[PDB]
Amino acid sequence: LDLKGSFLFDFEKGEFVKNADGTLKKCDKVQAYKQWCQKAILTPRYKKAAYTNIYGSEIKDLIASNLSQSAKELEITRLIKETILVHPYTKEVGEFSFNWLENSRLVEYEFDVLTIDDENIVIDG
Amino acid sequence: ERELPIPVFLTEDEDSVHERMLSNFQDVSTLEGDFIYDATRPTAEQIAELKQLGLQNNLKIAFPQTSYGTYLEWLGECKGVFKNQPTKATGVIT
Amino acid sequence: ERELPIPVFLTEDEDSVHERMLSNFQDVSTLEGDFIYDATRPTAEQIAELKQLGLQNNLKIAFPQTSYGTYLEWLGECKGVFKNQPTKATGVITFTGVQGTIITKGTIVTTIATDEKQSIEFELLETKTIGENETVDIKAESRIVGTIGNVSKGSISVLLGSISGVKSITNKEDFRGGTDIEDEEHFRERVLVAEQEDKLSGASSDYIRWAKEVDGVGYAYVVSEWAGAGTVKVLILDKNRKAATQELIDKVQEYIYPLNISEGENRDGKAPIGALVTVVTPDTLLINVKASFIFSNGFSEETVLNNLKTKIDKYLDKIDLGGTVSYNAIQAIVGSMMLTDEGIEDFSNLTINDVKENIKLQDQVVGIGEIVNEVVG
Amino acid sequence: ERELPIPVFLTEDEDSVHERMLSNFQDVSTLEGDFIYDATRPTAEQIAELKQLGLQNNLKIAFPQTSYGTYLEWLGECKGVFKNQPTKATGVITFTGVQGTIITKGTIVTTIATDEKQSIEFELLETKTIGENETVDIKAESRIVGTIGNVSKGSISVLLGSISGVKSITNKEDFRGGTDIEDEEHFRERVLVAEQEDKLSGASSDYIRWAKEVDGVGYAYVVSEWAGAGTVKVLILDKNRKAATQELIDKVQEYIYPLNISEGENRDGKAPIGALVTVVTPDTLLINVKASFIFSNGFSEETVLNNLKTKIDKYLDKIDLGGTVSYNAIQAIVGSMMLTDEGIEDFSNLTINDVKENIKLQDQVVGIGEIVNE
Amino acid sequence: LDEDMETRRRKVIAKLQSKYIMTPKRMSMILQSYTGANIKINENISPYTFGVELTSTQGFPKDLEDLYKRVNVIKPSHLAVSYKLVS
Repeated sequence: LDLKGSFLFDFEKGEFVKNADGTLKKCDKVQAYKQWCQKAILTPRYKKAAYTNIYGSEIKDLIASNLSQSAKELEITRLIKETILVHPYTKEVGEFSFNWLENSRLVEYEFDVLTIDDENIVIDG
Repeated sequence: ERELPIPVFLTEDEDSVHERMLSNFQDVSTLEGDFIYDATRPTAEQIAELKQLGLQNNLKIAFPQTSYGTYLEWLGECKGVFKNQPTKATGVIT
Repeated sequence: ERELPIPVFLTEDEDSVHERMLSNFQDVSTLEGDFIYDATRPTAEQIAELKQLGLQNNLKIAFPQTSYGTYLEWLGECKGVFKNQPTKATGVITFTGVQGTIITKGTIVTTIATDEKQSIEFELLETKTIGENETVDIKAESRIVGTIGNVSKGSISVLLGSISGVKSITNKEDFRGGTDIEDEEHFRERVLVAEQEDKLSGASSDYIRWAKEVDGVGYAYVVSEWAGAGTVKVLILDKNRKAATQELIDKVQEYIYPLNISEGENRDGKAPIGALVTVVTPDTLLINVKASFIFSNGFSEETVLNNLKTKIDKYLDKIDLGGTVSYNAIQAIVGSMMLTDEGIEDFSNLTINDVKENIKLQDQVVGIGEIVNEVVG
Repeated sequence: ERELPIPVFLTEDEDSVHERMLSNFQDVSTLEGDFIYDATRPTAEQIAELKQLGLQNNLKIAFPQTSYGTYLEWLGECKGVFKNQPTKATGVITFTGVQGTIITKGTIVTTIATDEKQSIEFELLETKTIGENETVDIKAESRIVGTIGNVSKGSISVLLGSISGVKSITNKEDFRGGTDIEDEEHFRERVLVAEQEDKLSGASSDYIRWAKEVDGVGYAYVVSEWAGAGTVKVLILDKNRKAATQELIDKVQEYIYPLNISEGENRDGKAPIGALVTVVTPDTLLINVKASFIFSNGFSEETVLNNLKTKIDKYLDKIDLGGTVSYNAIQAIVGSMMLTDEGIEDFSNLTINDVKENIKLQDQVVGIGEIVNE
Repeated sequence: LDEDMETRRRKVIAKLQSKYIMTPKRMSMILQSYTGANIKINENISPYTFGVELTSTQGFPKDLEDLYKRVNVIKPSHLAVSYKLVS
């Protein structure tokens, strides 16, 4: 497998975190994967020409859709789930939740599961 | 054969391209092993390679002084020159 | 690093040990969970763990091919090779505040500790007072060895305590004194590189080999007892036959015969004890060509002469140290442009440094001088 | 080879381990056939076995004195020693056949396969056509590196594959080279020699080493500072430890410190720059031993005396230049021949230069004297 | 066995390290390792001699001849040697 690490990028500030040395702050494989996941979610699909069709999501386009609330909930689940699962490190994403806190303004949760989160059987002959 | 005296700016070194690449940065480590150095070096490699292999070779094959293939034959054609063709050997069997 | 072959005995399976242990029993049951099994199995398991871990690790640390850490260092000390040590970041910090304020040596100022990053501690190497000007600069050093530190220009901004009257502490320029512990594999390479059998006396051949080892040394020559007392001159030409630059000379000098040894130091260069060495480069003779050049219609005199200068210099590049300048061939170099009509309409009084014969170099290389049109009245 | 004197506690007996095992018990039968004895004996067996096979062998392979495999090679590497590799045998095949018949390089020609020997194959190293006399000499190698290649002459008369025109082929010469891998025994001494030898450069030992590198130099001795600072002397002897020939001195002179000079080649000798090395032959003071030797069976007295001459000759190397020749040491060499059963059963009345006294060299090298049976 | 273990260690370490160029750095540490006391090689002014200067806080015994034996054995054959001992 041998996934590799990457460099931090504070999405709050929209800038790379760099040490006092001036070198960019490296970080772990798992940290890099979490960094990647948020970026892929925020990248719309088919539009940013640098990436292929695999990368990116389509959540923004769903806003203009005329589908009902429940239909939009399933589409959110499908879109987020499809976008994340392309990464090798993903094991499973699910347990989605939704809260239409206002009449038409939504908050939703979902839980991601890594490859390392798997449970291993203990036996040998 | 004749050599085409290409201008220097059309034959920049990779490192010179890379050095000019790093000139813009001001408050980030531009040392080797850094993101800035490591990420920009392949660009300098391709830019220099395209400049040399792309433009100079493209310019070279344009002129007959530095053409080799069908491009040379086309250039020879334009001024009426045609490459001589092979022929069969011949003789007598007793 | 090299993989470690292991003896078959040291890699025995746990069950194989236990099976041999239970081989002698034939009257009493040896089922798992039986009393005989209880007595014997922990011994067999403990043997396998100790045999596979404790003994194999001991074998690994034995040789420098696979040793590490302190163990690899001592094998370096067997053949007298030491790994490099780290250093503390060193630099200067600017201080601003009340003039009456005084800043003492040993004061601690750090970087901005955060959730992401911890603060890097630095110590002042000097005691100063702000009495004259509001601004003062104090030399400082990182309290921790290694490339940790070597911070950016404005990184140092934190004082652990609080000194009265100080208005702002800011580093002015990035620190540079830091360097990390040498890599184990690099040091392991150094341990294994130092395995030369002979050719270590410091003869002319040895010195030439040592000079050639330093990069940029195209050719090297040795003079034995040029100043007596076993002194050795090392005349070097660069890769392109040219005189070695001063930096290259210092590198070759320092490589073979260091000159910056302090009181508590001794030369580590390839030069053995008592063999005095000095690195030299020959003198580049300049060939100033003089002739009454006549140029063609409307052409640039400077352009033609520069082209002739390039042509002659290319020929001069072929000459070696102590070579012979061919004046008569140089006539045709000037006359080459006449045949091709490259500017020169005619020339006369062709001389090289006001000489009309082949010049022989002696401890000298030859370079292009100044092309001078006589313009004789 | 050298043996490693392991401590006793690192080589406890199994029973001693077992006996110490049973010491703890106080109120239970510790006899054989009991649970305590029967259950504990395998533990003692493994503990002793691990102690011997594990630790001692592990410790043994660490040192070159008791290493055998890649561990020995690694140890030899650390001090610059490398095991010699095998090589192919080589030689010439005299072909025979119709002139103009073509034979290619790389063709497989073998010896005569037999019941007790397979077709020892060889590979032609040259492409050539049969010459004017219906013959051509082609060099060939052994396909298998090692002594198998070094076959005798006339053995290679077999060509593999259907090629006509060639009438016959043969190897006029027993092939040479064909080195196999260097043995452990040879490699161990080279590693041991490198480990023990200081292997400096510029010191007197290196001067002796360079002198002995020159052929014909049996023994060499070096005097530092013979004529003050910068001055070195070399004192060489022939294989018989007699006065070295002047040509040998000239050879060693040119090897280490040529008197002729050149601007490029100052001296280009093995000695450092700044040295002032002199090469001569020393004063050979013979020390002729005479004893009432009594000789054993299965040995020749003259051969035994020559062996004793070689042994004492080795002792003269141990004797320093200008050193003291010890009668007691010579007793050791003579008696050791008896303890080694090397053709001497008894000896007596030993007198070195007809005196039972230790002799002091006056800044000379002792030369090997004549051994006399009294 | 009867010799001091530290003396045996110092002899061994110096013995092993004698396998490269006799540069002033290597020669200093070899002699320093054998003696255990700090040593500075002077690179004496005389044409073909090298100076040795030793320093130890604890001092030395009255016998140090074997150090000179090794130095004679270890030095380049064409160079003389001088010594001075400091507490």
